[PDB]
Amino acid sequence: AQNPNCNIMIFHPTKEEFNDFDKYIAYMESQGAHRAGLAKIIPPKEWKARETYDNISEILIATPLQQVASGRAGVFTQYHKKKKAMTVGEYRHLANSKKYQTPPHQNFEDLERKYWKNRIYNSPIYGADISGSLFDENTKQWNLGHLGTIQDLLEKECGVVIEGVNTPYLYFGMWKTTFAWHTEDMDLYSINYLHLGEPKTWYVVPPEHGQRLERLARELFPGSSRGCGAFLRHKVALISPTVLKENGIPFNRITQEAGEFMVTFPYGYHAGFNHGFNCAEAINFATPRWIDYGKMASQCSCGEARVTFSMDAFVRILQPERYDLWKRGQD
Ligand SMILES: O=C(O)CNC(=O)C(=O)O
Ligand SMILES: [Mg+2]
Ligand code: NI
Ligand SMILES: [Zn+2]
Repeated sequence: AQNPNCNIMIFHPTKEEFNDFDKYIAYMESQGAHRAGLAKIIPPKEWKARETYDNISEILIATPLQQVASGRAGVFTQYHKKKKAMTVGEYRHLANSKKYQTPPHQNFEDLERKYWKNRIYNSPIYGADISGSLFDENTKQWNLGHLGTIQDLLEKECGVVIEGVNTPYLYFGMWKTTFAWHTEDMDLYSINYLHLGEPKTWYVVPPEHGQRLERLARELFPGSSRGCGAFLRHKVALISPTVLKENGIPFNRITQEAGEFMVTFPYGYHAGFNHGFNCAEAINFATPRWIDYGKMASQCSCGEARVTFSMDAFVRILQPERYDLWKRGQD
């Protein structure tokens, strides 16, 4: 069995290996990369996403979100307060202001210590889930707007044609912006490219151990757990590495830098934070190996999770027994 300790693997594809996306995902899996829940892919030196980032300032962040925390430094929830619209140039200036800028630090480990000590005492502002792409149309390799769609994958594997679309999303971050513990919708894969700026630190639980994280979360967030049998789908709960280690939960950590891709694998729980002003692009995707995970994915039906149009068909076809309850939670 490849990668039996479930370590995060780092890959360096050549330009020839970078041509065929599906083939390379399958290669990484042949080496056991999915056992970690997360892998890093460093593009060949010949590749670029686009020519420059000099002309992105006029992109609009229609609904910036202020992430307000409640709890204790290592075990907290966050809610998102909507703010007035602003451009990427305005948001960059805000991220660099004395109130929001990254503090002085020695190295990534010192900054990680500072994040977990101090996060709750501040409310950073995140531009999230902005439909769009920063890949040049002429970039033919690993262009996150030109991937095979999940609807086409389901149709290829199962024979059923379904409605829905699959497009990428942009994220603009600042110091302390936070992504809560979650798996993807329908336990899909994700891919994330860090286009520019400061790093992103990730934490991940191996898929084979995801239910250990779920049981700890029910203990640590007991009101939320009574409210909903899949409350991590709400994407609001944070648990620090120190608390995970105290409770024996298997996990790993890695820092992504600009120019690097990360892939999350089906049912890989992940969380993390941004180091300073940055911009990332991410999208969900599927492979044949995903179908079994889609069939078994938990679902929130309490009303909180609310998701895209295209998840309807995935539930309806893969989880017909659950469909009527889930759709009620959508309405
Ligand atoms: O970068 C972010 O804020 C969140 N991204 C992801 O959860 C992802 O790519 O799966
Ligand atoms: Mg612009
Ligand atoms: Ni994710
Ligand atoms: Zn719920």
